[PDB]
Amino acid sequence: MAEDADMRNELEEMQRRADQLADESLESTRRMLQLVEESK
Amino acid sequence: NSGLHIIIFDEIDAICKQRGSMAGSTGVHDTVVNQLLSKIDGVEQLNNILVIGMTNRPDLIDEALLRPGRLEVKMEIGLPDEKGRLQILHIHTARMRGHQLLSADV
Repeated sequence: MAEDADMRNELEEMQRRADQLADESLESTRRMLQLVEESK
Repeated sequence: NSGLHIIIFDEIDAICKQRGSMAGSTGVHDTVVNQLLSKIDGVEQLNNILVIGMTNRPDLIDEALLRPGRLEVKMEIGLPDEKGRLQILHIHTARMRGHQLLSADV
């Protein structure tokens, strides 16, 4: 019979999710809370 | 008033081929030719380029890429004759004869 030679492939990526800024925001906010508590 | 820009392709029949002849390329081998054609001679005008191509299978290349205006000067580089051989043998032994490293018999 006729056996297919094989195949070849193509690719199409997608955006990544770093989600790393929120960590810096959370650290900053905790510092906010610490200073706010001390001031009182 | 701009200068000349030279682009030296090589084995130009590895990417450029008759459109529709090849199958199973996933399409990447049929838009490259379109891009190249549209870029060499398009709606905008370019007047400061020079494209050189060299290949061993002249007849496989696309027909739409060889009309005058894109690749005009076509040349064949064939084997030499007796005078050609006498010339070619006289370029590669120039240094030896210079410093007397070549005997007087040859």
